[PDB]
Amino acid sequence: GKNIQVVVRCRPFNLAERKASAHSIVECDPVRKEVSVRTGGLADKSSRKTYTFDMVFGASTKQIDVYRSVVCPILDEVIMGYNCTIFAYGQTGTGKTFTMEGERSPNEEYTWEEDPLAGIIPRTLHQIFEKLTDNGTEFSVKVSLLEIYNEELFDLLNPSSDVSERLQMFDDPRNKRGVIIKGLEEITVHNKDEVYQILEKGAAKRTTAATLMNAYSSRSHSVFSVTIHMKETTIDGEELVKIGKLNLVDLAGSENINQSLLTLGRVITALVERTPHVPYRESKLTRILQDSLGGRTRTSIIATISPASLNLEETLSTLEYAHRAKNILNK
Ligand SMILES: Nc1ncnc2c1ncn2[C@@H]1O[C@H](COP(=O)(O)OP(=O)(O)O)[C@@H](O)[C@H]1O
Ligand SMILES: CCOC(=O)C1=C(C)NC(=S)N[C@H]1c1cccc(O)c1
Ligand SMILES: [Mg+2]
Repeated sequence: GKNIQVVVRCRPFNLAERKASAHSIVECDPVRKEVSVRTGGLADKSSRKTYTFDMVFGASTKQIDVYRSVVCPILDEVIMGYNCTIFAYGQTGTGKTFTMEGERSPNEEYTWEEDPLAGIIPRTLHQIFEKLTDNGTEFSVKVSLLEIYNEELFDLLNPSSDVSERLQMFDDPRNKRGVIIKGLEEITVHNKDEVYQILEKGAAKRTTAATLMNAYSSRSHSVFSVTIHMKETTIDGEELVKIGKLNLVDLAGSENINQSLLTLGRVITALVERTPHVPYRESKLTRILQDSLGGRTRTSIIATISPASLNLEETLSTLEYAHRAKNILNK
């Protein structure tokens, strides 16, 4: 029906890299949707590997650029009453969290609503209220933040429990491409002015998780879901009741223990090789997101890479992985 769309985003060099006068081994050509990597040698003469994707974003790409080109189109589909998922995949330190969540500009220069460093999640929540409050639509927004570490599930938005309490997952007797996560809390976001504090609470609880679990920020998978219940009444009088859900997934670092990460790779292989048996059941992540992998959910993957020569091997691994994913078909 529809191939999973894959986009690549290369981050810029940081301070420590700039001062060292580092030479980028990555060249991005958005118009041609290609990414080229210097696999050995220098700029005078050398070999390179090139890959074509659905979209390519170089180091000069700002958060708003990513939102306008990839997220906006997807959010519109969600608002039409469909389900969508966006994965962030890549080596630790390449920008998965920066892309999915973003961060705050230093010294309280901007409000969260205007911060140029804000990522996909905050921009999406803000825009949902902007677009639906604008037109004549009755709506409700609910969010949840589920995280997976060592194949255990945690609810990062429940203010009544601590990160030591794991959640139980069961098969949904009703629908077969889904599961039931007992205890997972869904928080109602009444208005745009309740967004930041809800996101902050999740961030604070995540800090306690990092203290209890080793390399939590690198080894955990985060699934932020936003569900929108709408009752739209056209200027003529017809009412259209629809429900849309968007899953924003920040995957564990791909650098080479993580059953969900290993299984995701195996699921993709089975899907692209057209193998009858797809191992969805082998991990919590793939059971939870089964409909996003060869299912009926519109899925996109943002593969993040580094431009530093020090990360050549992992950069190539990420590109090869992302290129293969382009052949997965959903409906
Ligand atoms: N596109 C980008 N533009 C500017 N800085 C970035 C970008 N991507 C990542 N960074 C910076 O690079 C570092 C890597 O961040 P992070 O998002 O945490 O990576 P990851 O989640 O993949 O481990 C951070 O200090 C972040 O601010
Ligand atoms: C305490 C600092 O928090 C953050 O930067 C963010 C949090 C909690 N949660 C998400 S999803 N993204 C970050 C965020 C939220 C709003 C505006 C921004 O520019 C960055
Ligand atoms: Mg991260």
